[PDB]
Amino acid sequence: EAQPAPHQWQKMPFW
Amino acid sequence: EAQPAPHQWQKMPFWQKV
Amino acid sequence: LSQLTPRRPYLLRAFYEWLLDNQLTPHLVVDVTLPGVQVPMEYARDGQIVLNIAPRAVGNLELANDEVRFNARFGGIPRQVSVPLAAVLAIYARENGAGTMFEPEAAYD
Amino acid sequence: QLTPRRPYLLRAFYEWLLDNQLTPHLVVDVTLPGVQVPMEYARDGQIVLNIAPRAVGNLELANDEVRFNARFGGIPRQVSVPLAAVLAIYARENGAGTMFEPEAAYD
Repeated sequence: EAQPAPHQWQKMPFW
Repeated sequence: EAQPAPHQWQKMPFWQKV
Repeated sequence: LSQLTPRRPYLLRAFYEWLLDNQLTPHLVVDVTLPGVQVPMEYARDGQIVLNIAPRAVGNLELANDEVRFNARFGGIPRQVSVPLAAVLAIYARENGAGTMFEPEAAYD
Repeated sequence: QLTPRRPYLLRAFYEWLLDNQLTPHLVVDVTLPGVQVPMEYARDGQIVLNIAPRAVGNLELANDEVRFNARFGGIPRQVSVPLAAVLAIYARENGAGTMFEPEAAYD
């Protein structure tokens, strides 16, 4: 599996 | 070594925390 | 989510390893009042006991997720100890008190 | 005096999240010296890395740094992050995890 792009990880639950 | 007896662990640094 | 397993066993092993790597002597503080606890009550006071789990003080040590088990000598007499994780209150180094008091766990309450 | 606790806590939470079938991700401060990550993927001083088995190869959660190979876009890359730069570890699905507290050894 590929690493998350910023637009993906900036949407994760830990923000 | 032997396990600590009550009079011994009650003198340990951390027992005050407990 | 309430379905996740408790973190305590993982923190316990983490602090155990950390303390030993700093050449300290890890001790467990245990609540002997809880169900399943198997310790020499002769060494318990006011519902608590402190156990040295460093390698030189125990034999056959197992730091599992459900319980901590090992054999040790109390006043010269070898005994089998078994403590559910729920009863392990904290882990500290004898030499300087470095360690931690574990956070409460919904699974244990 | 005493060594940092962070790497031990990191390995503990990593194991705990995986044992609950969750996907552990690290939040890293990319401004620390020695951080080796693809900076195109960093934003405002930080980057998020998926360290679940499925997304990494040769993962090492050592005391000095986290090391592993991963794929960014269509390119395999090698990653190396000093422990001092690891801010937190969280599950992608529900945010379970922890933000690491500062420690003396880390300046």
